[PDB]
Amino acid sequence: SGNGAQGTKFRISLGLPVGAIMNCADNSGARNLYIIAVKGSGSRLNRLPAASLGDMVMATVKKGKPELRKKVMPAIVVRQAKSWRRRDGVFLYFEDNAGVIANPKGEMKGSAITGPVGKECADLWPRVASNSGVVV
Amino acid sequence: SFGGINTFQQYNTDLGLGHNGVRISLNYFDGLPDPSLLNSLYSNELKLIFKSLLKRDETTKEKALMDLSNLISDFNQNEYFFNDIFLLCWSQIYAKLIISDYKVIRLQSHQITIMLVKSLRKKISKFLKDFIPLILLGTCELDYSVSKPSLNELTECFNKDPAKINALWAVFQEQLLNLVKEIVVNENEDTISDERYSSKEESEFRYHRVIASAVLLLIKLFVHNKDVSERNSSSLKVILSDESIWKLLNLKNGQNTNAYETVLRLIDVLYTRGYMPSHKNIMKLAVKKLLKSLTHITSKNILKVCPVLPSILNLLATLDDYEDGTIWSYDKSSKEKVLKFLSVSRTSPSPGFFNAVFALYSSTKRHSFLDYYLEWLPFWQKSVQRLNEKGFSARNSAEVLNEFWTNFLKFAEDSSEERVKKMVESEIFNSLSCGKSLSEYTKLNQTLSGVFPPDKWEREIEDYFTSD
Amino acid sequence: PLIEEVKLAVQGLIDQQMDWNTIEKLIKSEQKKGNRIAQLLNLPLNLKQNKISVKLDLSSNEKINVTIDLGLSAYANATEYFNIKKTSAQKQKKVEKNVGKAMK
Amino acid sequence: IIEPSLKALASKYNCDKSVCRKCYARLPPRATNCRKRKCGHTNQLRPKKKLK
Amino acid sequence: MATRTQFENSNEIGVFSKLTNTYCLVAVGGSENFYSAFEAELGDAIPIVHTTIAGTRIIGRMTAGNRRGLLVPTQTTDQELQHLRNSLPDSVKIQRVEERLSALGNVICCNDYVALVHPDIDRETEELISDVLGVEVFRQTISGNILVGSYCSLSNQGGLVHPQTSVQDQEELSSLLQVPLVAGTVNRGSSVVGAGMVVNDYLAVTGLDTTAPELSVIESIFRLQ
RNA sequence: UCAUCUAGACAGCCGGACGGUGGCCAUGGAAGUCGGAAUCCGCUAAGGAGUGUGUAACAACUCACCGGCCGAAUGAACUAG
RNA sequence: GGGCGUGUGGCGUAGUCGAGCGCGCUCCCUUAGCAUGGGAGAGGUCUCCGGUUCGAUUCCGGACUCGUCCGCCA
Ligand SMILES: [Mg+2]
Ligand SMILES: [Zn+2]
Repeated sequence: SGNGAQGTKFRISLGLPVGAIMNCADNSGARNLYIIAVKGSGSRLNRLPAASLGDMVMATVKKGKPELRKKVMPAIVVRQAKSWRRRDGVFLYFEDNAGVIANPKGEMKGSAITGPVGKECADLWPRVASNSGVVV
Repeated sequence: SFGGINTFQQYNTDLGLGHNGVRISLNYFDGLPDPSLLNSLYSNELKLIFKSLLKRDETTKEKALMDLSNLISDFNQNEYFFNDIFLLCWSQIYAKLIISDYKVIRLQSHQITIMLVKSLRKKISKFLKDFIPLILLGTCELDYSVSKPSLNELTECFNKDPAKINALWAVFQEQLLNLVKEIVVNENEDTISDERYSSKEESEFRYHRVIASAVLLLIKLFVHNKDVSERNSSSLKVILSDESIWKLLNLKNGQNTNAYETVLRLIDVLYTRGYMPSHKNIMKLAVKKLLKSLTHITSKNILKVCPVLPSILNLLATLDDYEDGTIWSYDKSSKEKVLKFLSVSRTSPSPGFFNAVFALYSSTKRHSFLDYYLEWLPFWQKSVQRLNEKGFSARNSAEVLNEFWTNFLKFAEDSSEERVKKMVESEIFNSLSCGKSLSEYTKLNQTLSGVFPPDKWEREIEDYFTSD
Repeated sequence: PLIEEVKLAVQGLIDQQMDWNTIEKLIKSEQKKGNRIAQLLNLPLNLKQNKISVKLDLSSNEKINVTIDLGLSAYANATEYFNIKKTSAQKQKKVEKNVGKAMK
Repeated sequence: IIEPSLKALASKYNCDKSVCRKCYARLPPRATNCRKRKCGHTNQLRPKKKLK
Repeated sequence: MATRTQFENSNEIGVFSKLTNTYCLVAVGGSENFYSAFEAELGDAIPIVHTTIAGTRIIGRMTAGNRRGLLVPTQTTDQELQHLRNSLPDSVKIQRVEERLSALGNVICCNDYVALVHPDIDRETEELISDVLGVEVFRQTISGNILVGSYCSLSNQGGLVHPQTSVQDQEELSSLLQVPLVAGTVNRGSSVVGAGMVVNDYLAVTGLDTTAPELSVIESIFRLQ
């Protein structure tokens, strides 16, 4: 995350390392996002920088519209599909990995989100919560 | 702590609103408190409050006002703090604050001054001349939220005596006029608001809101003081002559017609007083601008400008009476403007519009402004047709139709011609017959009590039953 | 002396930590209201290099525009203009020494 | 602005010092040698750089 | 007034607050300036409730409010529901909604008289809105934007809609809602106007980066003067 | 190696630190103090045709010189263990 | 990476400290074609920026750019 964080986030189990391809949930014309970096990740020998729900990543559009391909852009993870624990102790997970496109300040490139988003992401990014249909 | 000298000000020797040796002015650039006086303040706390008020950001200004208010609220402990020096400085800053874009700043400033007057009563006498006009300007501000609380507080300050409030208008009337002059003549949109931080618009919007308040104040001053015209004629002339008051009469652009309405009231009040008749140039300038306004109303803005239209026509009727329709004579194309205005206005009817139209006709008929048959009737007929088609779809339609009938019926009476009589009957029948549910709205039926002899209406009912 | 009065006025406005554009607007308003000290000034102010410019009558109706440093006295600015005069003369003498051998 | 006398009193402790050219030590204004061992008590001193 | 406010830096006030004529709701994790704006402008006549909806600071997008009633999602806990029942006046009705879309502020754009909803809501939820809020309902999209609550700001006097909206859609929605509508932007050009600001009959609260022409458009369309 | 020294030295306080003369050139000015040369008398206990700050030029302040207090060694440059 | 040199008009290219020609084409005239030729055109921040000079392409310093040459291990 980093700059555009609205508050802090509890540790969510990391599910999306570098090289992961997730679905592109918004209506910006991109089909999938390919994660090349995680904002705020630490440094360890041989350890891959991994992303969780609500994290801001750097991503490229591998499949989609040609004006979105072949460049790096920030993205926000909204669906994780690797099970994580909340402080009320429910273990929950979606069925796919999904993110949306944003600028470095966090406002969405698109306008609407298809499918659910996590509340740990909706609380942390208000534009995602603004364009989100259902928040769970 | 505070450094620098206002050397330029010393040469000028104009105190603007102030009468206590400190210039008090609305413009951002000047009238700022002198550095030396600021140092003289009794406590450090007060000085910091003043620096914050000077800073541009609103959150900072508001926080300082909140602090000042708290200090005033605890008056007994802090009475030493508020001295003549504080009052002189406050007076200079208060003027700038009341013109502030943010309502909270405006409201708090007004509340604070009133508290000072209540707490320091009889010691603010020297400063009453500076403070009172500004307080009143706030009580006559278009926004209800700023004005109503301010007035209530003022009344409370004077122990709920109506006489005292009225007295204030009388006692400081010369000063109140000076404030109006300063806003209208001395100031310009640029002077009031900084160009760097504002657009060409907004700066205009702000000036207009402030000037509207000045006009409202002027109207109030005139009503309160009977002899104001005679005593302050020279000052009144300069304020009236300037086009700034008149520039407000533009309906092409602008958020509200409330400001425009205020100007109309002023013209009417001046006519009632006879100042407008007395001074021809002011009257002509006002009249020409009013005529121009008629052109401004257009199909695109008809919905927005509809409430103000009954008022515009009523003023015109009163003006026409002066000088035997002299007002139309001033402009060569005035008749054309009126005709155009009527055509645009008829399409959308607002409550009271028809009465105004009839009033205009009544004033004009003696001098034959509009041809009764060639010109006026077409206007009337088209109007009823329009009314019926969108009928009674809207709410108050019942009232609007009722009005048309009462007015048209009067117009028809002064005809003595068959076509007019024929039109009346045919239109009436059409209006009732296509109708909507005229009978069903009892009020509508009551208001539209009748249009013809009783027996004939019965014969028509007879035909409906007799019909195939 | 009147230049020193204008300098003291502008420096007093500067020492209030007032914004430069608001100072220029204050100069324009006082010129409109007929203050002599304001009307002696030219409005594109070089406060970034601590320099003002002032109108002086050529005959004791034509006016000349002269730049005055705020950090030096008026007499010291006059000595700087004299110094720029004196440096120009030496270059002219160097040109006169140049002319014969150059044109040959 | 502080006050002229109070600016003088604060600048007596903050600005009216000398700086050793070798080890950057803040020194008395009338000093002749640095008081530090690491520069070898050198006499290469300069005035502390003022504003204005 | 359109009052300049931030939620700890956030210029979106409709996300973190829900303002009606009768009550106000604000998030629990708020700054002193953010609370002081609603406390000064609203006064003591109108209750301000510090609330959490479904464990989230976002409350404006989670709930849809009216002077007659308040709608909350299924995930709202019993402690939050009881706290809202105690803090709110007896006039308003609070009822949980069991519906898949579950973010009622995004789904529903509503005022005192007439409401716009997401087209794909369930019929039981539509009847629940019509019962609790006492409000007639239309299923419509604003130029293809299904999130009418996020992309419209609505009051009794007027409405602000999305800037990239077809004009034909503007008179259609204006005739359907019986209020005048203006296409405009908030928060230095942000498209999400309903998330950008909250409004009622006499107050509008917006972000600090909302510019002066935008604020003038707000006060003009909502008649706050 | 030079100088000063109970006929009062070096630090520290306090007082004076003057006239011919605004010496001669040169500059729009420069009067001790932008520079070029000379650099002398008077009164002296003592005071430079000036050590700096210093002003457009002045004015003003301080110096190196002499004096009251102090009463005895001290200052500069250099050399090497 | 370093060394060594280099840089002129729209293109090519000449210059001792006192920017010129050709070409392209700007125009006009010329002509039985298998269409030429004549006369007048414009054109540079001399790679750039400083300094010396009285003036530097012309001298010099820096930077830029291009071309060359030489370079790692087992
Ligand atoms: Mg490795
Ligand atoms: Zn040292």
